Amino acid sequence: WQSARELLRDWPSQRHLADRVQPLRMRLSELEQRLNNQQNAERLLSEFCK
Amino acid sequence: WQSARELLRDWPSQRHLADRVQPLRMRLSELEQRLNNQQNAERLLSEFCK
Amino acid sequence: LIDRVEEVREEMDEAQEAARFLQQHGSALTKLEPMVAVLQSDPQQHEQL
Repeated sequence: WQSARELLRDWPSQRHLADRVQPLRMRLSELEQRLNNQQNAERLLSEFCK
Repeated sequence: WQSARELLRDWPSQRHLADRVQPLRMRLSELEQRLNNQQNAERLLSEFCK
Repeated sequence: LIDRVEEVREEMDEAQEAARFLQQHGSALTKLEPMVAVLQSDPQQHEQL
């Protein structure tokens, strides 16, 4: 009874967050492209400093 | 009974989506700077092109 | 130095596992939700009750 209740408590949350995989895919793609640009700017900054 | 069941089905989702606030604040701050830079670039382009 | 790509990837792992679990047990969970209350009453325990 308690385990069934706990499953029926978690399952709605699992269904609610499962649809976010695509929004997360576009979010990570933009964020990783942004991190590549951050790394490039840090490298070019450190290169010119000397 | 059906409305109480529907309400207890909404409660899991209501908490999970209410937790989305802080991640969106950082997204809003970043996106706001992007618009500022877009307008600066558009303005500077228009003034030089004139 | 945000380093949030890892957090977004952990959110993806949890969300893809939630989607995979939904495909694996959705039929079992949907068939369980209309009669969950029966689990509180076991055949021998009904006499002791």
